[PDB]
Amino acid sequence: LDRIKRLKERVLNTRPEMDLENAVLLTRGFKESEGQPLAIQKAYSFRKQCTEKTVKIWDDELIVGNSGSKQRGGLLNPDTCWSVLEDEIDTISERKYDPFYLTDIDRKRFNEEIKPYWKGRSTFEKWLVQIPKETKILRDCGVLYINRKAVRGWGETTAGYEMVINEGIEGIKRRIEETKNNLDITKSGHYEKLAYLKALSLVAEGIIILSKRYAKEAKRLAQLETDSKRKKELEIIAKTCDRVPEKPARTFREALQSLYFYQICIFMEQNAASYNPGRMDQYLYPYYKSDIESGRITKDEAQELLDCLWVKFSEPCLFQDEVTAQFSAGYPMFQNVCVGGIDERGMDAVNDLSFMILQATMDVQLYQPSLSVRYNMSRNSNAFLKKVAEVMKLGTGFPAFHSDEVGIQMMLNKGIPMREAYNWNPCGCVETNLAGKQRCYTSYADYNLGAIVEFVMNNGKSRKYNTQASIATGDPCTFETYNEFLGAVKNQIRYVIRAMVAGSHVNDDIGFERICPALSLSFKECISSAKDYAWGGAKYNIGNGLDAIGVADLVNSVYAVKYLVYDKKLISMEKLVKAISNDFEGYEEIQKMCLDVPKYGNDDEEVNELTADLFTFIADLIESFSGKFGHMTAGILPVSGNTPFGLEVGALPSGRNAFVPLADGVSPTAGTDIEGMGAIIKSVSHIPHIRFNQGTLLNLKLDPVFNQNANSTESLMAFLKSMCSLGVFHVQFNVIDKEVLLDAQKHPENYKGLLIRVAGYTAYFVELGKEVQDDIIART
Ligand SMILES: CN1C[C@@H](O)C[C@H]1C(=O)O
Repeated sequence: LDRIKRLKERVLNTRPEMDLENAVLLTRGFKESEGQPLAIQKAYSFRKQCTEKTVKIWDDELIVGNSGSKQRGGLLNPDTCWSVLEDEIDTISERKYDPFYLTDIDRKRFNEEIKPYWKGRSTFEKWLVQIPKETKILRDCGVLYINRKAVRGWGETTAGYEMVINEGIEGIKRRIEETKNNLDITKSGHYEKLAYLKALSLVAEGIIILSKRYAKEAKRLAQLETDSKRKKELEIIAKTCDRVPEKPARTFREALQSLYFYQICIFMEQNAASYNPGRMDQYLYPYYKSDIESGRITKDEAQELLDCLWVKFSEPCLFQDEVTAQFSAGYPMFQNVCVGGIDERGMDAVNDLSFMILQATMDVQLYQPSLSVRYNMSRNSNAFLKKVAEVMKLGTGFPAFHSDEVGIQMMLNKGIPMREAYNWNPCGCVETNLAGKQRCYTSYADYNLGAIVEFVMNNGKSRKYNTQASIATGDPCTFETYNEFLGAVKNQIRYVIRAMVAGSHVNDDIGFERICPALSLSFKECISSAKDYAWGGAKYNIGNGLDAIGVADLVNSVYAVKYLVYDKKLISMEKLVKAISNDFEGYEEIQKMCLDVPKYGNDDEEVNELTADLFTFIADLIESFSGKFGHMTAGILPVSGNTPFGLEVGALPSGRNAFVPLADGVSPTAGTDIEGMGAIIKSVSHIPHIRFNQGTLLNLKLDPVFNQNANSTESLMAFLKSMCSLGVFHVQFNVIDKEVLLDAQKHPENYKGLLIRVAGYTAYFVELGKEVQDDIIART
């Protein structure tokens, strides 16, 4: 009860503004270490950053740090995406989606030493000039969205946090000296491996530096402190910050500062989405246990710490251009923390600490510990399960729920063995990865299945921009049979993904040379290889993944043609084309028999079957292709692109008006699930989950009049078990009066800190663009 430090309303009354500080340090680091090998002049100016960076502790903190200079700041990395800002230099402040304030004077810095150095030298700039011909058109004609991962650094991986807590930069330096001593600059390949290893030495040094300046500030705050209490907490914030990364953790306090200290450095250098701290309930437990039975911490002192950490997680803002924001509104960092599941010996893995990590989200209720669960029905206690469901019906959006039994073989289906794959941890939205051991763009680019449907009915040409976007599959009125049809729908899938594999292959080669680290500092192999995450170095290198969006709309559109055209012969294609071309202006009798046909989600065998055929094909299709890091992977997750992808697709044989959102993930189109919620699951069980080893996403919008009877809890639980027992991968819930959302678009102000599940993550309703707000509204 007495943890009344919600005095971190500081974070809600804060405004997003660019933070071009670090961008200036980096500029200076580069200029003085020119001629160095790029990993050395990157890592030498990282030390510069944390040596000459703001250092600030805010008025009530027990855990400290911040990747920038401001709270809710937008971090520019000019080495990767400088020109994003030079473009929107005088709009970004007032843009509709995800805006940032660019102060009067930060903008002097930008075109005075940031812009005149970096002009023509960035990752993103190389991507704009090299994206392949066919890929580039499809991107333009609205068919897929590749530019996101050329502005946002690596991300989408859970780093080697457990080592930094357990060895500290002290013990990692030994690993560095071990493999440096085994090399010989006389010997063929060794200079590159020795030179990189130096960069790993600067960055270890830079973290050290930073963490001690932090304690230093905490002594300064002490020796001016009136409050007996808040003085004696400052002194322990220094006693910690002095040990923390340099040496191994020894207390609960000292683990959480190890962790988050490292967390912000990795986000310092690149700013990517989805740096997931991972199985936090598993490697912190030994510290929690021994501190309980010693007095150094009491359970309530624990959950205070956590609730602070959770407010620090809610602190930064993911930086993106004008448009990628539309495709992922809400500043989301996607920092996945997960509890529960299975042990290295196959036994339940859930301790007191799994519940208190669920607990701190019921308490703080900010958006940025992306909570998650690995529920192992045959291992995790019903007691665990209850606490999960109680969380959910806070309408919080949290936590996303994964069926542990599915997530394991997804990781086996990736080539990892059960000896290490039990540790899989949700990553970002719903992706999979593995702590310290997997490089992998778990979601390189999205592809618009709505556009495709619109392509086969239009024989390649784009309705809206009137160009020959895709290949010419022939016009739809010479398909004698249904298979002639399906044939052309596959051919159209095949043309798009090719282009994506080109683009992936191109940006792999850009990330290679030019986008190095010291995140890699926490991958054991990267150290003994003398080889970076970007280059190889990771234990298991996995091909990039390609997320599809428009599931509901493929199935419904294709089956609508099998029904009405090829064996119920009610409409000739001739006329269908006419109907959708015109948005059903005159033709609004057709739009009717379409939304009469079985829909994906009500669970009609004829549909579930086609749903299986298509996507086993889409899987075989991708695993065909290989880059330098293994064969490609796929998933189904939209983030928020289902809405703006919707705006480029015409009307479709599914009964969908033109320019509406596309479906979201593997959920149905809004207004087609007139059967149950238990038949929502069953229609989606036929999606082959373990073939899409990078994740699957389900959205469901519960009405809040449910938390009433004293079984809503007992009954939500049992439904979670249906999901798992059917072999479905993931489900997550909203629990909200429409009444509230509707008012909040009216008066955005008296609804601060109100949450919603968008897809994979959680945003503040008021801070999203109106389009996506409707999309979320219209869900049943
Ligand atoms: C679609 N991506 C998957 C999530 O990890 C990251 C998201 C994004 O960066 O926008």
